[PDB]
Amino acid sequence: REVKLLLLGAGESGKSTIVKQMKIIHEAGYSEEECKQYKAVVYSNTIQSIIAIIRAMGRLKIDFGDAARADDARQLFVLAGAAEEGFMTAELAGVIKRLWKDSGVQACFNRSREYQLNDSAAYYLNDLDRIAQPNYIPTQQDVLRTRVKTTGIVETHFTFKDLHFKMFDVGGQRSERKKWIHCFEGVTAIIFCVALSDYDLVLAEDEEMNRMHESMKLFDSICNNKWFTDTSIILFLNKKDLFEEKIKKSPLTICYPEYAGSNTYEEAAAYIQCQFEDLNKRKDTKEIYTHFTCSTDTKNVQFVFDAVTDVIIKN
Ligand SMILES: Nc1nc2c(ncn2[C@@H]2O[C@H](COP(=O)(O)OP(=O)(O)OP(O)(O)=S)[C@@H](O)[C@H]2O)c(=O)[nH]1
Ligand SMILES: [Mg+2]
Repeated sequence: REVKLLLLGAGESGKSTIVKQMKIIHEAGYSEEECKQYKAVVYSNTIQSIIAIIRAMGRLKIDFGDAARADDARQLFVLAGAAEEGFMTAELAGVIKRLWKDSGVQACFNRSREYQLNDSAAYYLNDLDRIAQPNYIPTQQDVLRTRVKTTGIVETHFTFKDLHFKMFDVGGQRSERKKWIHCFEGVTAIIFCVALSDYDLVLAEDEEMNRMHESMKLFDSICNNKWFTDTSIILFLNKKDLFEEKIKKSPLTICYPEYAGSNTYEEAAAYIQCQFEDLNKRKDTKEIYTHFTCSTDTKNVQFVFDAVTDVIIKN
């Protein structure tokens, strides 16, 4: 049969990454020609990230560790143009490498909640040696890690357990929220994504607004929307990996001042689950099927999607 899945959630919550996983898990994964297409995206994400860290150092008044980096930073901008076209010269690679290793660069990297930085920055920057290689071809994980804002409506098709899925993805930034209603017809289930690690961040499109509060407002409106009464609500509390590392050092009280639990994964995670599940105004009549995920982890997504499928089949 025909199963219509709609991916919803604020910006950078992991929706497009789940879409990519369906291809890796239910199809062949990305072909060589397809991976080479993402080469420019990986290079562009890497360059953007190091530049965002360097922009930040000036704004925050953080000095380089070794004075010599000033020359590397200057050379960065000179050579950056190539990376956008899909080229990574040894010279530019070396420049980014030394900058990334610098103590002040790292100090600023560790204050990223104070500015805007891609989640994949470290992933690409720590793997710079591999991605800068001659004839580099993006791996499945590199593809999964890429970031490109979704404007418009993306539709994907795949067969799974005898069902023909038609998955829809739309942009979550505020400018894109208006396009959501175009997707509202015949939805079998909604997979609402939430970036767990967004609790200490603020909106790219607004400094005054905490990203998790924004996500709760969206969920509240989607979960309780009459149009969606007979649609299954599946909640993916995503980026559980980043959340696991982040909860150790950044207080959850930044997001929920009344949080009284410890700075540990299990306690904090269940607290957030309840915060969202409690927005359901009809607990007795409507169920929310919550799952903790790491969208970039194929094994995790596979087992979770498999469980999600059976729930769609049964209920
Ligand atoms: N480490 C980590 N990063 C993740 C996870 N799921 C998604 N990402 C990353 O976060 C970035 C944003 O995810 P993406 O899938 O683009 O979000 P989106 O909801 O589609 O964002 P938009 O199109 O509305 S602006 C990407 O670099 C992607 O790799 C996860 O669980 N762990
Ligand atoms: Mg997207």
